[PDB]
Amino acid sequence: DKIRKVLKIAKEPISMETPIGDDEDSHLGDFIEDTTLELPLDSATTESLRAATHDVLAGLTAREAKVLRMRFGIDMNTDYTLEEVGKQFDVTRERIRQIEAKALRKLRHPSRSEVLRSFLD
Amino acid sequence: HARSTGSYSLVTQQPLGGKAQFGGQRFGEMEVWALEAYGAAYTLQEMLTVKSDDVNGRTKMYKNIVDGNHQMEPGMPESFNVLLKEIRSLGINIELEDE
Amino acid sequence: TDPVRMYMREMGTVELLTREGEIDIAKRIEDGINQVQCSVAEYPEAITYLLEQYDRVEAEEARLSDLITGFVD
Amino acid sequence: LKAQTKTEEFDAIKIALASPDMIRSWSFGEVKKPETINYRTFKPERDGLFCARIFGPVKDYECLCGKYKRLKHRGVICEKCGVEVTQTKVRRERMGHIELASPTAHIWFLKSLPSRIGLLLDMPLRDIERVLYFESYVVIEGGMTNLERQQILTEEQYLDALEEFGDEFDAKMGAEAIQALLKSMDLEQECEQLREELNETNSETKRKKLTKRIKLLEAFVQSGNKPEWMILTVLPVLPPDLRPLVPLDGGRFATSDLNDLYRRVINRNNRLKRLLDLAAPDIIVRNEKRMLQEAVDALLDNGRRGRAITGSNKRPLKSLADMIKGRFRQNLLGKRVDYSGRSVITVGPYLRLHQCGLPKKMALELFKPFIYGKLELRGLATTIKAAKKMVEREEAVVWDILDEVIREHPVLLNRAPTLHRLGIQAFEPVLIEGKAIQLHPLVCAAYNADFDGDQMAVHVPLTLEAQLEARALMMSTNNILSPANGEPIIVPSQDVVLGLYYMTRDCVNAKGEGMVLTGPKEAERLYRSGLASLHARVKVRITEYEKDANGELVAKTSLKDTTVGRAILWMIVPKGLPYSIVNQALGKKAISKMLNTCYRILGLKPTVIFADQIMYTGFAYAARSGASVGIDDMVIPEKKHEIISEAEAEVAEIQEQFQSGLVTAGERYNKVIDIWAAANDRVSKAMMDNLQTETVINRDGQEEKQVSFNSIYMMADSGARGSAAQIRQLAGMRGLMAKPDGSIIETPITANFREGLNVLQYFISTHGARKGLADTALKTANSGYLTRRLVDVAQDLVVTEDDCGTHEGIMMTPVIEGGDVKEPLRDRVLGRVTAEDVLKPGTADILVPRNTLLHEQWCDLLEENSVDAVKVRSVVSCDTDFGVCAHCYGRDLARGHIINKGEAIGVIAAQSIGEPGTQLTTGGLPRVADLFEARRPKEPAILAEISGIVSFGKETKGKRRLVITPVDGSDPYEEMIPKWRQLNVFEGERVERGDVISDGPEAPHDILRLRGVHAVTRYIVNEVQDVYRLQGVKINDKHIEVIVRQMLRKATIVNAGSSDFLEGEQVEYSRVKIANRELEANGKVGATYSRDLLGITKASLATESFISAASFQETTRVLTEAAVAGKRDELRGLKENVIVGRLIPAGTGYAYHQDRMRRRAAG
Amino acid sequence: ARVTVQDAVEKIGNRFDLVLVAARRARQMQVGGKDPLVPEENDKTTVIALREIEEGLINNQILDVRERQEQQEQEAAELQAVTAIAEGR
Amino acid sequence: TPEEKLLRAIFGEKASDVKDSSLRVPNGVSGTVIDVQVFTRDGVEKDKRA
Ligand SMILES: Nc1ncnc2c1ncn2[C@@H]1OC(COP(=O)(O)OP(=O)(O)O)=C(OP(=O)(O)OP(=O)(O)O)C1=O
Ligand SMILES: [Mg+2]
Ligand SMILES: [Zn+2]
Ligand SMILES: [Zn+2]
Repeated sequence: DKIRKVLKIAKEPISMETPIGDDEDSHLGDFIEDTTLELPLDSATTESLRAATHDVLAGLTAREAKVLRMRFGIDMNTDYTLEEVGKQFDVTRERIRQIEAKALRKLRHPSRSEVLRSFLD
Repeated sequence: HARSTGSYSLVTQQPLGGKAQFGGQRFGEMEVWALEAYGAAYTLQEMLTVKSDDVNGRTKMYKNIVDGNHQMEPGMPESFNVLLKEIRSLGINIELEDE
Repeated sequence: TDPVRMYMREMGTVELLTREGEIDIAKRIEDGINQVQCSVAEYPEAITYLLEQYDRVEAEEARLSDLITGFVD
Repeated sequence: LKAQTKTEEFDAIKIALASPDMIRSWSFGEVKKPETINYRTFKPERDGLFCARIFGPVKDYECLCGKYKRLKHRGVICEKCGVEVTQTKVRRERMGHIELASPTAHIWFLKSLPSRIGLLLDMPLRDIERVLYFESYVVIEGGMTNLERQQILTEEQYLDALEEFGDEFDAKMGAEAIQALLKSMDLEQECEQLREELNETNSETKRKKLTKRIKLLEAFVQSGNKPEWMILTVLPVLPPDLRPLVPLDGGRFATSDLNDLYRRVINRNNRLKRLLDLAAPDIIVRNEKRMLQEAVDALLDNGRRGRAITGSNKRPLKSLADMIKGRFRQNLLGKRVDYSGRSVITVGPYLRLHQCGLPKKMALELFKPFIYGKLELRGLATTIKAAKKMVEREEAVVWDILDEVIREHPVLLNRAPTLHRLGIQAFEPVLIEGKAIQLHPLVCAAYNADFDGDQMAVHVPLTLEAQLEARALMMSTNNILSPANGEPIIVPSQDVVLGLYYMTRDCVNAKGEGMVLTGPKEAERLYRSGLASLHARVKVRITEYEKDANGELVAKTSLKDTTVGRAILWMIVPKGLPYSIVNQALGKKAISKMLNTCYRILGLKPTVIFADQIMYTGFAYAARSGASVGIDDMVIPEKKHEIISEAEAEVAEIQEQFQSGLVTAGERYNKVIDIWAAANDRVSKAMMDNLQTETVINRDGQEEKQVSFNSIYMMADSGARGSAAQIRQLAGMRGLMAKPDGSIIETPITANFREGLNVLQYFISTHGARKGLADTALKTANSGYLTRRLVDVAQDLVVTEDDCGTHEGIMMTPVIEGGDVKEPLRDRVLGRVTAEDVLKPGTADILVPRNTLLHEQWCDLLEENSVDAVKVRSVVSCDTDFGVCAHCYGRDLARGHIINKGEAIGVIAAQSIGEPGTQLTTGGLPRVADLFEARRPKEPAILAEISGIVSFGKETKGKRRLVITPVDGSDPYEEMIPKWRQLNVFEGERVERGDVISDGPEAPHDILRLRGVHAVTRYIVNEVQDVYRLQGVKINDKHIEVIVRQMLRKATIVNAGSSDFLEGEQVEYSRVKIANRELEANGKVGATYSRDLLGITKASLATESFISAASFQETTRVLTEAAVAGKRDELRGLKENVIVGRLIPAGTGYAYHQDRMRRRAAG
Repeated sequence: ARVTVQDAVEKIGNRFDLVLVAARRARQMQVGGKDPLVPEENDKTTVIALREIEEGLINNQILDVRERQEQQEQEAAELQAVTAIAEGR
Repeated sequence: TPEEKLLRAIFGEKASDVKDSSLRVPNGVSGTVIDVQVFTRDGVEKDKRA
């Protein structure tokens, strides 16, 4: 089976300046698209999913934001293990797990979800 | 054929056309003169900045369009930004001066 | 121009060795290296440092491969 | 005020040499290994051509080893691999470098045609190379011994010269030598040598080359560059993503060719670094150094040596120099654009002038981001993600939303060969079903669009400016006049002018003949009821208006003697026009001048709404007309066969004379062609006599004949479609054809298209057809290369100043070519502004005072009086330095008022000249190029050099001298004239300077020199216009005159006191400095010069901005020759501001650059 | 006013400065700065600004006068706050 | 991103390791399917429809 894997890399790479043979003398490299790029029709929604979750998080109890924005990476460096969040908030551990569950619960009823749900397709 | 926003080529951040919305229209030297013969200074700038080679402005545009603000925040085309590095990667020092 | 020509042309001036001249050079090569070996052997620091490095070999701070590759016989 | 450090808005661009210290600033590591990626894992090997330590991470915000993947960590270097975690984008910005073992010569400065390293040293190329490949030593600062500085020695000689002087004498070989030569070279000291040598020895062979070199040398000291720097010690590497190694499908790889070139340099450099620690014999390391020199050269500019080939592939590798070109004019070939599209175009006559039919589907995709926003702006979509799914679902409500975004939002339309500015026009979009673009039929003429499969492209003005730019500048209805000749480009085309010609027509006895109708309204009532015929002589009470008051419409009502059709058409004519404008027969000729007068009398808006109604009514009544074309419509004269036999008889007699030796074979062929040429003219105006009028009809009496109502006649007489030259090929015989070599065949095509052609005739008809398709194919190319050369000499020319303030202007007359007026005065002078007061046939009386814009009222007030000449301010005389005053230019535009500040008349002049270039034919389109290129003709006439009595001196020595002798001044002028060319000067007559000493063509270069700037600018315009005016092409002299201004852009100094003696330079720079000298500085040390005529491509070659020159000129030479000067490009101009992506210094951007050029050089 | 600009270019003579002034006004309305000065027949901010030029009530002079007025209205609101930055003393 | 992961925990969707790459009918064109062919590399088991 290694023959396939062997045979793959044995081919020397191809001159990206190969003329492709059109009337415009188009070269090969002129046709390889950028797949590392985020399309503006997407980056637009990313700037919108932002304002979406920010409005939905001001619809929670104040310490539910600081416990949710801490469990996910939102508007803070890194995400925090729920125990690390517990040390920040005196009463720790299982107490935080319910603050986590109930916040997703207030947002899951079709009144706050109506905006967020349309980011899934 | 039509195309609002599509795919872009890796080496020159210019509209390339594969799957989905196709390649854009080519806006050549002669079409540029037309805008120069008109006063179309802005129509020209956006035509060769935000609407093509400007990797940053093109999405600052698309976001601004949907936001409802018909502004362009230009920046520099990649064709010329690459020519910096191409001239600079010869023995030639090419800079941008003053302020 | 083109370097192939001027390299070909540059070394074409060099004359082939006689089957005897091969030994003349290998002898002169023998002398020079042996000459420095006699000069290396006259240096006290070269003796003490070779002893410095063997007191490192017997204390397991290196291996016999890191210092020598063999003696005469 | 604080200075600055970081990033604000840059102005200007400086180019220079790069010190090895400079080159290491850009590098973020030395590439040390020829490795690319790993081979199993496709990660980049460290210290390789691709590397994460040197260049950047492969994927965004992820360290290469992986210990630091989180987006939290940013400005952190992983402790394992020297990689900071940022975007993969920096693999597109960050450069590297390589430390070269041995010095390496920069191919560009060694080999670009004038060797910079060469003449900076005053050393020949075949010597520098001989030193570079280690074939021969060169001395360096040889000192007081036996050898000069630049002296060149061989192996044996260096040895013999070493034994005599050990030290105190230095000679090297290889790149280290040439580096030392430039290093030890002193520029200021060599300057002081070239300055004393210039003054000591007086010789034209001595101080002609002396001045040519020293201008670069002291430009180099002032440049700041260092001569050692043309020898490369450090070679910078291009960021990898700009020469990437991307994978394809099937797991195969592709990479830029640079990687083969960069790999080789590294390998040979590393191998050389080894060969030094191995202490190899010099024979090897010399060969290695030569290869490192070769390897670098093939990387920077492959092609100037033996051209290395790429790996396993025969094709050569694309070097860095070729990254810039890729041959001529390679940075400005075009760029693909977002928010655009195209499809086939079709009619749509229902359209108002300012709109166009846009498919439901194209308008959907094109305005997608507007719809997305406008959808959730109103709340029809919760968020953008669903908004997409809505317009993807094409819900019924998105269509109603699309109308909202579409309304006041113009779009741009562009057709294939964009010749003049009218090739892109902005329309208001009309949502249409189907996949076709609907195009207003009147704007067809501007675009040159048929509907035989032609396509147009669309563009969306995104920003608010572009929407207003498209609305106020590029709109369909804002450009109704051609900018090449103030006449309307929005003429009725064909289908419509047939309609109006059919309306405004009259037949002898028709239904309604003689009744009297209260007004035009009851005249349409008489026609639509079947009572009155469209063409019947009929008196109707009409009211016309005339604004003869001080801006007020005086009304007048009468019983005008017209027809029923012209009555109904009057219902469209707007307000202050005379009923006489429609009282005639209204062909395409008369129908456009009708449109013109509406603009010059009533203004823009009433003209736009007029042209619409002329098309609507034209189409309608053309369709009511039932005009067709059947086989019996092409009426052959009954006398055709008669004419043929008669000329067929004459030729049989010319043959009879040739047999008997009465006439020559050359005469026979010539004399036979003439009787056939005559017979074709006879058949021609025989069929046109019959065709035109033979409609014999009857009114209450016997007979009476009039212009025919046959279908195919009306098509031509009106001017809709068809031409008498073409009609002649249908009924009458079709011409004499030309056999391939250029002869015209002595037996013409007797038959026509209504009959058949036979094998032989059609076969001969073929060559004309195929050479027709080829000639018209090639002359479409030559034109396009002309408009390039023309905008390249113009482009940067902009109406800058308001009024330069001059009385200088050219004297304008009607051309009056031999017979009678080949061009009136009123046309040549309309729209221009007068230089001084013009006077009646008698004086004391100003008729138009000083600089007034001669428009239609003034031109008539001129044409009322007998004024036969008017001095007019012209662009070639506008005293504005750097541009053209609005006054001296004129008025013309697609709008009727004097040119506005900032318009880029340079382009729109060049466009207007090369747009009709397709339609020309010594003579023809190359005859235009010959003039604009200033090309001297082969066998010229010589002009009288200096005034005075002339005489002949010496005898025949191959040249027969002519000695002129002025009355007062010096007489030493003697000219060597080849006396085998028949002369015309009277040998004892006083000759005025600039007279005919021989005859034949003349060089413009003389005209400018002898007769002056005003004479050469006259010679061009009247000579190029003869090409256009022959083909029926109206181009205002204005445009040719701006091109001429660029041709004589330069001058040569005669006297001095400030700068050089002979240099060529812009009158703009010179005049700006001798005006700076009449006061200030010296009392007047100012220099005199002499205007220099350059051909357009020679004049275009001289551009300050090197970025502009690197566009169309050879990019290597421009870049090198500018980098040695340390030249600063200030932008300022058009071409470069496009290349760098900012506002044009014209139009809407003119206000921006004017606000920028003033903040610069101020505080 | 949507069919042609000729009525507007009469009020500002350039044709080029009209595009720059009418665009500067179009921003004042689209980026919800201001409300129109003429009744809007559904016309977008592209044209409403152009109507305001033909109506003669907007030009570059009138705009700069209103703007330099707004510089002093917002400066008098921030007034009693920025003088409290006598902490630089 | 942070926010997208918060969206994953609210509506509880098992974020896929796989991306949609189906062959889909080009936009605008429409017709009837009249043939399907499947060529499978030797060694892969011929699927159901194949
Ligand atoms: N600006 C334009 N104005 C009018 N027509 C245009 C324009 N551009 C392209 N066409 C037509 O579109 C194809 C060629 O397009 P492209 O040159 O290969 O470029 P891109 O692949 O990027 O589209 C031809 O039409 P057709 O293929 O039907 O054949 P034709 O040239 O004889 O008309 C062109 O006329
Ligand atoms: Mg056509
Ligand atoms: Zn790491
Ligand atoms: Zn002037």
